[PDB]
Amino acid sequence: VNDPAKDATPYHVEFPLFRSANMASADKLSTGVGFHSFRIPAVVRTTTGRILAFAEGRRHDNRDFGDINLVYKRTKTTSDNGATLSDWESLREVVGSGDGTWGNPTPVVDNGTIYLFLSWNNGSYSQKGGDELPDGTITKKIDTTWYGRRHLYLTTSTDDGNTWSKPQDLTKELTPDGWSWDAVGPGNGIKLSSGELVVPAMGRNIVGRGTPGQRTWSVQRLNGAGAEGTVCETPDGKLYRNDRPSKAGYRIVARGTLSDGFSDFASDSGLPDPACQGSVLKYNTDAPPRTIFLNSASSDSRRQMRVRISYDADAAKYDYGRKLADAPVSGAGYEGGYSSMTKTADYKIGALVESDFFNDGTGGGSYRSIIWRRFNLSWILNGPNN
Ligand SMILES: O=C(O)[C@@]1(O)C[C@H](O)[C@@H](O)[C@H]([C@H](O)[C@H](O)CO)O1
Repeated sequence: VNDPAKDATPYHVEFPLFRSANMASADKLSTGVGFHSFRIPAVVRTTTGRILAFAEGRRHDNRDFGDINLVYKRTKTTSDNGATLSDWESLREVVGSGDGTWGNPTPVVDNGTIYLFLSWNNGSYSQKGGDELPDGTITKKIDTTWYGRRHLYLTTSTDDGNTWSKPQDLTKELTPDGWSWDAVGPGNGIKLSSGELVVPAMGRNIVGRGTPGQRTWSVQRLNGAGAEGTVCETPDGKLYRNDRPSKAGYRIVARGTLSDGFSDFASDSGLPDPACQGSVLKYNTDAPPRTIFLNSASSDSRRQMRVRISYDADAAKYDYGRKLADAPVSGAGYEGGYSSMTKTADYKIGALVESDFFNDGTGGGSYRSIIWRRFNLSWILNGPNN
């Protein structure tokens, strides 16, 4: 495929944006509250061009449960595109009430309004149960009760991310009755060419019909979908789910529409995955249309981050793409894990990528940071193995 973007000089910048407690400029809230680790990134460019970057602020250690607040940064202006560290505001909080887990940021932009879907659980519960919290208490396993299940929340901003509504619990509307575990995203939702909002979630899409300023939400159930899904519209106008598999190996993919539903999910042997979240992005709709995909391109490691382009109408096949390790960051740990992508207003891919200092190996004390990257399509296309 002829691609004019290759003619641009390759461009890339990369730096830590969410700095764990061990780092020189560790990110803290204005209250003084700091965080051991930041995980689970989500990023969107708003219709103003401002960029909003979200994460889980994991207060005491790197684990998925306990006291976790939903934190964020915005770019200082609507036209800086997050190009340098000095272009980013200080850390802020969307929600951090109680001692429970607020997480799984999954934003979608609708004119303007930013809708941020979130998962929540009580601070005494964890996915497996039996985990020891910092105060000594042993968690109960997430269950099907109102009190012990994973909830689904929506918080909305109508001032370019400056302020956020009190999160609304939409579990009874948008999560099947009798579920225990749940997840939304994490990463992002999308707005279709036809106007609907589609937010990927465990076993389902959350679908916003209506119009901007008057959205109505419902569930499209997807048998065989992952817990952590991604969605985009492909050049043929259909929907594409590319989800984390339940076991390490390969991404699982399904295609469909809002009106007629989805195919079954199948392993995509072109996209190895170690059972980790990934991210997908519709980059552009005219010649040549491109879908971007980002994950760890390995069946056993999260440290093989690879960004790729598909030109196919159904995103069937991707190029080799480029290893993010070709432009490594120093002093922010070993990069790899969950990721999120947006298209900036200056026509770059903006990506957030997890990084792990590994100071406590695989244990809970290992500090986690999140790296911000900008690169043009040329950078991907001019990679050594592409
Ligand atoms: O680093 C991970 O893999 C993680 O643990 C991080 C997330 O906070 C957690 O919600 C998610 C979940 O455990 C799996 O999707 C299995 O349902 O995975």
